[PDB]
Amino acid sequence: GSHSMRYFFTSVSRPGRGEPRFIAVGYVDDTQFVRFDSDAASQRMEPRAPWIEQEGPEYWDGETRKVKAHSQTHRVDLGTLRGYYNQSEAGSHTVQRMYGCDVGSDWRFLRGYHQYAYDGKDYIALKEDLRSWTAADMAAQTTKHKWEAAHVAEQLRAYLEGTCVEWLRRYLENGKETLQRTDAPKTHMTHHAVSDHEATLRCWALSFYPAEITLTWQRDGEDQTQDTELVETRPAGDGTFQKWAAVVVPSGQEQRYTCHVQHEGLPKPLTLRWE
Amino acid sequence: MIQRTPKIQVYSRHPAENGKSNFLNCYVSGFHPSDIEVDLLKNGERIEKVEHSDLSFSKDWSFYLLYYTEFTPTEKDEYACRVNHVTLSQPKIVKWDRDM
Amino acid sequence: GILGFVFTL
Repeated sequence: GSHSMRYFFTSVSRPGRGEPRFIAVGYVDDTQFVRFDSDAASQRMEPRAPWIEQEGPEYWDGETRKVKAHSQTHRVDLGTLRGYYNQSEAGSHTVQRMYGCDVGSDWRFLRGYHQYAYDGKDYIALKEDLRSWTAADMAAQTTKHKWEAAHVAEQLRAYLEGTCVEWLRRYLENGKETLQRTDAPKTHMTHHAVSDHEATLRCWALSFYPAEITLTWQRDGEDQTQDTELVETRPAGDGTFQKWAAVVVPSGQEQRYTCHVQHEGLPKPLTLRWE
Repeated sequence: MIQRTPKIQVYSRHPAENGKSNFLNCYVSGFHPSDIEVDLLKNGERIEKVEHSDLSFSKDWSFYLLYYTEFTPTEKDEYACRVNHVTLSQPKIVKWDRDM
Repeated sequence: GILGFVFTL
């Protein structure tokens, strides 16, 4: 089906504590495959997935050279923004940037992204047309004008529609074992009395990939949206994900409740019932 | 400026079975800014050999990290995750419950 | 693979 490649950059100023921190990570779908950390000893882009380790030194040296240029650029940006917002030299601030591409189930370019945040708020974003910018405030409108005058969107468009998707397709094929797979959730229910007249039923989805999943509880086929505790989908640490959904049920009424699990790795959506 | 409090989940990679090797995880997510302190505790004491994932963030810009360590659960050993962040007045301790 | 050109805000 559909796939994505995304890169995430975080730059954090550390006044009087030396150079800003810079962390870059890259993902294909929900699988991280590279990292760079300004504070690490290697000062190189590093593999974080087995399939990318097969790329040669030209790849690693190239990604290293380019990610260092990204780092330097963000070091500059932190100073620029401080100026734009008339902020003290003393405070720590954060620049984030994300960019990448989606391809559809045909593996052709579908969508491109390129956006920045400053101190956790949208700053500037390339619009879906890959030709125009959304500037979040007055400061960002300065950047927007500058990038319009330098024709940055055109250069980004060419990467997002071209080279980005070419990389993505290469990685999908090279890491086919890791990337073109689904791991179906292993499911189970637990039951725990909360009192003499109540029990929590918890529906578990474990060891699944990709992260996208829907866990829902029904009582007599009616969705219990407002009464379900749903935890954020969380990484197992091995490349798979976990999630649970619970309802507190009147003891004796277990048989009324069904948990429904939808996941790409499933032949059919699953229905679990206690008993 | 924006400050978002970490969500905290403490859990094992695989189902806990006493005497069987596993990983203890503490997943912190939804937070901003990125400076955060996370410890894994065994019977109240800091575990020394703790790694974490590379800082990344969600579509809404909030950060997430997985902290983890190899461990072998037993019946008696208690585990917890202890998190501090600008949004917390004191460290938040979340206990591991082997069915959560 | 990442962008091969950079630009400042």
